[PDB]
Amino acid sequence: GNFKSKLKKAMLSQQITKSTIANKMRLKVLSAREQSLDGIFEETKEKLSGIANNRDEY
Amino acid sequence: NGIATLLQAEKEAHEIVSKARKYRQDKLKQAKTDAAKEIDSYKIQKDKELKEF
Repeated sequence: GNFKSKLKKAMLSQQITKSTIANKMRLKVLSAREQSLDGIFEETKEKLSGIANNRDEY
Repeated sequence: NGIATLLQAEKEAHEIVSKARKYRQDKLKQAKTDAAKEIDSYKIQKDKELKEF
C-alpha cells in the first residue's frame, strides 16, 4: 500500500510539475501582452507631453 | 511418603518441562516475528527500487 501510495504521489507530483511549467509559460505569454500594452502607454505619455509643449494647439 | 515426594518432584519437573515447552512455543513465536520481518524487508526493498525507478 505504501508503494502504491508513493506511486500515486509520484504520479500526482508528475502532473503538478507539468502544470506548474505550463502555468509559468502561459503567464509569460500573458505578461508579454501587458508589457507590449505598457509600451503603448509609455509611447502615448511621450506623445501627450508633446501636445502640451506646443503652446499653440495646447 | 518419600516416594510420593519424588513423584511430586517429577510433577514439578513435568511442569518445568511444560513451562519449557511453552517457552519453546513463545520462542517459536518470537522467531516467527523475525521471519515475517525478513519477508517484509524483501518487499520493502522491492518497493524502494520501484520508488527509485
